[PDB]
Amino acid sequence: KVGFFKRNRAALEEDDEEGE
Repeated sequence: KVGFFKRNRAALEEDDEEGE
């Protein structure tokens, strides 16, 4: 559960898809 939260910080939440 709540894995996405970690999969994000995996690269420093580099997935700033929404942070764009």
